[PDB]
Amino acid sequence: ENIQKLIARYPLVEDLVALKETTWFNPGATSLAQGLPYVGLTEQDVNAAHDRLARFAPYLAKAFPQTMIESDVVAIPAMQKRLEKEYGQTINGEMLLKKDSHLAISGSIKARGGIYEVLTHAEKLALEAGLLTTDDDYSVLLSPEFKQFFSQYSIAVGSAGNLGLSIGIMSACIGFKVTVHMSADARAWKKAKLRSHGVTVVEYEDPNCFFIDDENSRTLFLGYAVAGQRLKAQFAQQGRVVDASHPLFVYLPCGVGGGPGGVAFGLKLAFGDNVHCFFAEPTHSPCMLLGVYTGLHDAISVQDIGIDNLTAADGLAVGRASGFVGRAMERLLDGLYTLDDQTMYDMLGWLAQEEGIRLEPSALAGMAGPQRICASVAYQQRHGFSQTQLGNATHLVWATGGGMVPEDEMEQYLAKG
Ligand code: NA
Repeated sequence: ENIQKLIARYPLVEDLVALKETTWFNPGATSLAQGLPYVGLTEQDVNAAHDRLARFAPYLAKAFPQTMIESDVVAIPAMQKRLEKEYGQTINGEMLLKKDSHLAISGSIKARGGIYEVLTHAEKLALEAGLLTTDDDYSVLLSPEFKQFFSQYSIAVGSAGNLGLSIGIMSACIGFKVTVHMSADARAWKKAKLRSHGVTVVEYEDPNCFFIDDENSRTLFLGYAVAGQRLKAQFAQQGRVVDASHPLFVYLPCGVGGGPGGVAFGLKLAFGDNVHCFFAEPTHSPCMLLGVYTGLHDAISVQDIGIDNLTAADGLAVGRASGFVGRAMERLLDGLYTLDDQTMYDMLGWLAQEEGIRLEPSALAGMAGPQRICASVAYQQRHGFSQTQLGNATHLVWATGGGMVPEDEMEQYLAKG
């Protein structure tokens, strides 16, 4: 029992070990200009990513008719009032739902990171082999010659969820030999989804092979960051203002960190210091909260302090942070908070009731954020927020999965609240 030593210098570590619903507002959070140099990336890197996906748009158009891999944004005012009732706290401003749960390919946030990793790797090779240029129409990549080119290479991932689902599906559509290693206890539908695209799912109980790696890959991060500029266009189309007078609070589910980090960077680049991002994690897997708060990042894990890392949020069940995401983005995060499985399960049902939207438990992490921001007068005083500014604010909950989850599984999720 050497975890008691850390609990001395870091008071909040007591609540995390006790599985207490914690809400930590970052005192060392700052403007874009001051946060930027730590990120390791720049706007141009995102501009490249935007124009990468612009080049693959003709390819993806034909490949998956369901397609730009982008989700709608919708106001969820009935859900707002329901949260106000159940938990008490008033929610000032409009609440919006980002439905990355309904993205093409993998019905999840990974559709941004996963696909982009695959496409960028596939592009790189094609350019290096002298079979393609950046001025070519990327529909060429569907040809039998290019399928044969890609079959020469291979991709591999260890994931029982949306990472292996996204990489798996996209890698196969390109032409790669794809292999997703998985536990046999994983749900059969995901194995079936993968194998219908020609993926080799290996079940348990090399210079040619590219491994994904969510802990370090900047490519994934930059792929997520493409969401920022797209959201700005949606907001412009809907006559929605993001300003000092109209602040934008964003609530992002967090697993290892890549997803919400990349999105938060891209949003920061898009909307400046009037965007205010937050990470949401399960009480049983608070790795990014634990890593940022202590400053130990990837050095410390949730298992070390005695937390089991077991939770209904399968996508968020990550015991150790990415590390670089913590050091890179911490300054651009206004706060981090936890919520227990029952809170996710209950909100998941109320969202279905009030809005007719069905998500997986992990997606409901951001939903708790709004009332926790509105409750804290410490946070509002710390960031110089007036009461009128709060009233004209936009609270954007970021849903990260649900669209492809079959009925049987969704019926399982709904029977808990
Ligand atoms: Na986590």
